[PDB]
Amino acid sequence: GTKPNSLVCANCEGEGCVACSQCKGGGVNLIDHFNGQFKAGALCWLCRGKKEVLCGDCNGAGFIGGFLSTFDE
Amino acid sequence: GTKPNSLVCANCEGEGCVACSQCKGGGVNLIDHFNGQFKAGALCWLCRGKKEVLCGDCNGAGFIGGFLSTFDE
Amino acid sequence: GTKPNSLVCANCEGEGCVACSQCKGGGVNLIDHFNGQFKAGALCWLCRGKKEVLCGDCNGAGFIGGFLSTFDE
Amino acid sequence: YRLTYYTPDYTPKDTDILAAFRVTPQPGVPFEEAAAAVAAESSTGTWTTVWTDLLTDLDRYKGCCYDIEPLPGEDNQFIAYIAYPLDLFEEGSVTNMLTSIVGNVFGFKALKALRLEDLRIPVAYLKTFQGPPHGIQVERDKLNKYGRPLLGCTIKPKLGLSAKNYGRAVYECLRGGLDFTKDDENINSQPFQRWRDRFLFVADAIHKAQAETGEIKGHYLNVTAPTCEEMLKRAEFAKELEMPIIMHDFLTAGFTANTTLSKWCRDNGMLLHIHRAMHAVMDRQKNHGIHFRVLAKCLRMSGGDHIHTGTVVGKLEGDKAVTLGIVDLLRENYIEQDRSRGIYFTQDWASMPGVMAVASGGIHVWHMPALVDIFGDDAVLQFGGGTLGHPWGNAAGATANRVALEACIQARNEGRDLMREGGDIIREAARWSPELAAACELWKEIK
Amino acid sequence: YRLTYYTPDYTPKDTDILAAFRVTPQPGVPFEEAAAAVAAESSTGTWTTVWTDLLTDLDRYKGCCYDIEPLPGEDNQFIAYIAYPLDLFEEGSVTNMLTSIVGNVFGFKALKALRLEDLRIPVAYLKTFQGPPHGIQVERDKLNKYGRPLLGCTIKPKLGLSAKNYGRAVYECLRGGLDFTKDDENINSQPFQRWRDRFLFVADAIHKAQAETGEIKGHYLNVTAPTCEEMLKRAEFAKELEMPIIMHDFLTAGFTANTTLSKWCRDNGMLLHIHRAMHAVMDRQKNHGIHFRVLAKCLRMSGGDHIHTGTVVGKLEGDKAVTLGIVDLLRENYIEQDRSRGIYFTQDWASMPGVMAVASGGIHVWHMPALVDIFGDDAVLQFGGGTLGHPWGNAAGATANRVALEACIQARNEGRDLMREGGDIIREAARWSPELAAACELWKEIK
Amino acid sequence: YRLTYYTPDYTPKDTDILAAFRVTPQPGVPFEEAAAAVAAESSTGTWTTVWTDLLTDLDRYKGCCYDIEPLPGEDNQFIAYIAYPLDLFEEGSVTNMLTSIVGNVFGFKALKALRLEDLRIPVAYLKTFQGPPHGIQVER
Amino acid sequence: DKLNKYGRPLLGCTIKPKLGLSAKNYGRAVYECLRGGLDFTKDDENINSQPFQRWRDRFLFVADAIHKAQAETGEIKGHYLNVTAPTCEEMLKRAEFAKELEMPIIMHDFLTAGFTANTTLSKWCRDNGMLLHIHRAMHAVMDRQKNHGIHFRVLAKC
Ligand SMILES: [Zn+2]
Ligand SMILES: [Zn+2]
Ligand SMILES: [Zn+2]
Ligand SMILES: [Zn+2]
Ligand SMILES: [Zn+2]
Ligand SMILES: [Zn+2]
Repeated sequence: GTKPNSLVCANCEGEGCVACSQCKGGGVNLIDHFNGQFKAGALCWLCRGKKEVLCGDCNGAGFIGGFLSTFDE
Repeated sequence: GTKPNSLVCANCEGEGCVACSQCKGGGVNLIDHFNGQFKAGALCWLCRGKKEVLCGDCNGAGFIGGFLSTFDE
Repeated sequence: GTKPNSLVCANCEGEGCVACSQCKGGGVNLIDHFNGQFKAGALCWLCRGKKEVLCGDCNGAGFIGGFLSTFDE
Repeated sequence: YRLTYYTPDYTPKDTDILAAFRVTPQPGVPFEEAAAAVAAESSTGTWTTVWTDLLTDLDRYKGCCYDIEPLPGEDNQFIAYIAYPLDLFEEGSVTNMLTSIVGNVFGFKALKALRLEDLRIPVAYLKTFQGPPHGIQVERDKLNKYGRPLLGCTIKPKLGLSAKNYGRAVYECLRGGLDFTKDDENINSQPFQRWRDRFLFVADAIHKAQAETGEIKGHYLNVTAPTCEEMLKRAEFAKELEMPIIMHDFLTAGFTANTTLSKWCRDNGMLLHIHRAMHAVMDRQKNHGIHFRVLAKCLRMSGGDHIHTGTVVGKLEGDKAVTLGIVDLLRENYIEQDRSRGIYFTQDWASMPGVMAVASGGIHVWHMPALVDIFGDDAVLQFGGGTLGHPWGNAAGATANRVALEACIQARNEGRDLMREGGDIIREAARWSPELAAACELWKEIK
Repeated sequence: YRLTYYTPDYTPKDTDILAAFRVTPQPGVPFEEAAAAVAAESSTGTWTTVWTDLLTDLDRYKGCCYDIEPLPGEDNQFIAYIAYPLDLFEEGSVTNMLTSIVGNVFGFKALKALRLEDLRIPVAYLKTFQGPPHGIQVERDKLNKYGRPLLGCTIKPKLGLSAKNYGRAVYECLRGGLDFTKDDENINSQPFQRWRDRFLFVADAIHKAQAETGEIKGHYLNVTAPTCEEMLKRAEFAKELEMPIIMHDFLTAGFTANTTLSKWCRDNGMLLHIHRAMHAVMDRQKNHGIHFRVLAKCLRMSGGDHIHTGTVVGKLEGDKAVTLGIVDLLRENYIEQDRSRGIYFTQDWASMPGVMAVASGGIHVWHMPALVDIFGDDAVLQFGGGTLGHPWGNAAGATANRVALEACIQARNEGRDLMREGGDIIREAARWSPELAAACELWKEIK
Repeated sequence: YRLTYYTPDYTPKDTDILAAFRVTPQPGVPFEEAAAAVAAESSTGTWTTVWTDLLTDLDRYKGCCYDIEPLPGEDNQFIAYIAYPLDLFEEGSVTNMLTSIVGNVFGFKALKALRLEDLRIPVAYLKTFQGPPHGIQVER
Repeated sequence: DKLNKYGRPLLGCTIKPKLGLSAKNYGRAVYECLRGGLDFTKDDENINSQPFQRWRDRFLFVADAIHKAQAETGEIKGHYLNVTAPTCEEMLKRAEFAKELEMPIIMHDFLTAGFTANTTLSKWCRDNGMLLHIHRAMHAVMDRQKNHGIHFRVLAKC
């Protein structure tokens, strides 16, 4: 989760989201994903044009330890 | 109802059930019944494979004298 | 209040009461007190014959740090 | 000097309340003096018979330390086990139980620190409490959901939304296949969103999602309030709307208010979800406070149908075992003494019903097989980001979570090992669910 | 990365609620991140605009750290000053205020410890609260007692007595010279003594002691109960007997119950003595929990006419000055910021009436001059052993305390120094009072 | 046949309600059978597992005779000592206690007569009752 | 008239011995008995409110069983829900919830509860249109022995 000597989320650098790995930040498909149901070129199948998705390590908190990122208790 | 010098049900001998008279323990119809509404070889018409039914004399009590086997008052 | 390496009250040694210092154990006055108000030979002016009084350092607790023997907070 | 409050030959009665204190005395003080005085300070306030002799029944209503148990790391600490007679306590009152036992001792200056690890609530005392309004069995019958844990979602952080926009989020999560949604614990009634408007729009959301899905839905409407009158007025309106479930903050509101609501819920067939805000003020530090397992027992007695227990994914060893002792302590009828899981006393609950364990925090679809394996069926899995962060929206996040759960339940029943085949089980489901496939990109599988 | 939740430029608004957290972060974590995380965790739960962007008013309902103050003690300890906007909190609810601020942050894993030292309650939020049912001025008018502190005695340890025997003890203390007696906090209603029986005999003791002395008498009857219904039923019966005062345990019962009782007291003209059982569970340890001054502020807001503050006799420097900081915060209308007395924020009470400070514990006649000088008139001096321990009985012990108080009041009016001439003041009065002379032989003068 | 409702090895729990019935059985009826039937009739109404098997917790809510004690005279009386679990009874309801324990057995045709001599009310059940409004001490 | 059943006796079934079942499992039994053609079902007289089954839960699922069975058959169904209780307050509280669920009938143990309780509940039943099935638990304590006690015909008159 965290960076060295810190509580900020390392995966997103405290921003809470990351670049979408499927469109690679462009907001457009590159491959015929799933049998050309989501065909290449058009809207990203995952992010749907938003070019960014929620960071999985902190769930959008931007830091580790709190309720939104960590297990209860 | 009862056995000699006892209050246990003579029909089931305290068990509360008896062997199925129709299939004789087999769990299957030996003949057809009700113009072949229940066919021979299939699951017994009475017990449906369980090979026992409730004892009627004690209604599963195993003894005679109580509310489950006897009339009111 | 406490004894060395201990929490028992030093003044009473955990009994919660001490010898009456006025009658000195005797239960009866030795000298007059209060300008002849309590006479010599009569019942002790302080303990009234009981020969012991409450231990002031622990207020009868036998130990120090508790609500009975300590300031609040 | 013999210590009458340290009585190591005393056998506890089945009617006694027993406490297990982690005592950190001042350096130089022997363990026996400390144990005696903790028994005295949680009780009469005296070792002596000076005040006692002035009474009728004398030292009868006293606590006594009946066992001492030193710990590795031993200059520090021991566990003092103390017994109190049943007569000391008002019937049905957690409030008075806490006041009597933990009212002063924590401020005892002869100690550096002190922590109540556990209580043994005796059967005879437990029969004076209602316990949970419904509990696990009765709830499942009211909801008609079996063979699986329930799924929930905290609408958070969405503080400042209209009651209608909040209601829209509620609708979507439920429609998408979750069983429950939850009010933000901070939301009671404020300028940005007044309570009666939230209840109305949450109700519309429930009826609509239930109508379209054919499955009973609920939302833990927060009735926590400044006063008992306002707490009940809010509970009554949820009842008027035919809501199946409400929530309450048992510590910040308090046990007197909670026991009232617990009784009202029994009386009106209302499920009660218990949030535990402020618990960490007391239960975090390991040498001072009250361990959560005591608060969890107190709450079971006061009454709650759900409660947050602590969430654990790992190998059920050490501090993960502590969490599962609490879970057993909340759900089971009989929990055997077991020090490796922090259970200091055998606890018979005498048919007082069990409470659903709420697993919450930063959970997501990859955690599903582990959670199902560890908690089993009688639990509520509360997703936060794990639903709402889904890049196709709330309903699709819910659908992903529901599809992941049903896949784990089918695998469990088949015979498969959820712990080591959990990754395979999710990916197999994600071939047939576009919504699950999208979730499996955001969150990363655990080793 | 810029931290949006740490804004050192920010000037607090006069409507903001301000918190002073003593943060002990995990080693390696720089103070600014910790400060910004605490601000987020006690608030939205996030630094980012991700969840925020999916709402209407966005980051409006966020807390932010506006100042950091490193301390010399230990290092890895600083005060984070955090501001919260007025719209966050529900009107008139201590329950919601605590839930919002202290609901989660104490469990935050990036910290080792955390403590809420102070809160600045804004004038605009204070006007949503009733405050004390009566307070200092109005109480003195109902009792008709002026120019001195009030004397009281806790009937303890006398647990196990009949209602009648318990009442005989109340009669003697009151008849002997005290104004008040106090229920054992552990007594609510138990097999050995049921509440209705106690209330009856206490009422007999009052009327009788009042009739014989000609001064108004009171006994703080403990209405603390399992349920709000039972709490108010007991309060109603105390009103029915024409009792001037009742007691409540605010932490073990809870704020929701307490705010109900405070409203009921205002409506029915009943004085309300607040006992603070279990406070040490949170307020003892210096690095984790909630300082009592925060709980004392909350209690003034929810409401109470008397409250325990802690008792001090010495030089009023350091830890003793902290105690008087709390006294000022409960009594005064305006308290200047003062770090040497633990007052982290200026507090304007906006004419919410002040609370009587109760000094308790092991105090006795020799402390009387010190107690008068340090606490002044607006205080209750609660004696335990100092009254009941007198060898001639409860009445004589009460007489000894009254004569010691009256001596100090006359010395004070003559311009004498109560601090250095305290012993002389008491010994002088001991010439004339055999009860006081007898008390002076049990308890020892302080240097 | 083994009688499951006569268990002389059973030691009563402190939470159990215990009854002492003076049983006068019909001539010919052995004491063991009479006592097991008095146990069943103040309880499940059965000795068997036929009806019980069609339930969840089964014979958990059964009464049982844990001791028989023949009595002097030629009326053939004994004391059936019977234990009932705490869960059978509504908290604070004498009405339900009598309903459960003495509801049917007094009309059991396998006996001539029957008398409830005593009940051991367990402490856990007593805590669900107010008891006297005041009692001796408070009245005085 | 209330039930629309004439020219025959009515059939009932006591759900007994099924002590310890869930309220929902108890209510599945009630549903089947009615659906199959009986007019009434009856609460176990021993069941009031207990740890294994609380009264409000039993009353709820029994009411489902009636509505569902009444719908599918077109005949009026009923279940004597047991309102026998520790106090008059608790008894009427239960009767009221039966009235609230539109239930045509309830039951009461008149001897163990008593005649002061029963007369209260009888008047309540007149006021609320509720049918009252009286169970007679404990009758054999007084009416068995032919030389001492009270014959049942007197307790039937009363
Ligand atoms: Zn991140
Ligand atoms: Zn994309
Ligand atoms: Zn048979
Ligand atoms: Zn057959
Ligand atoms: Zn001493
Ligand atoms: Zn003397």
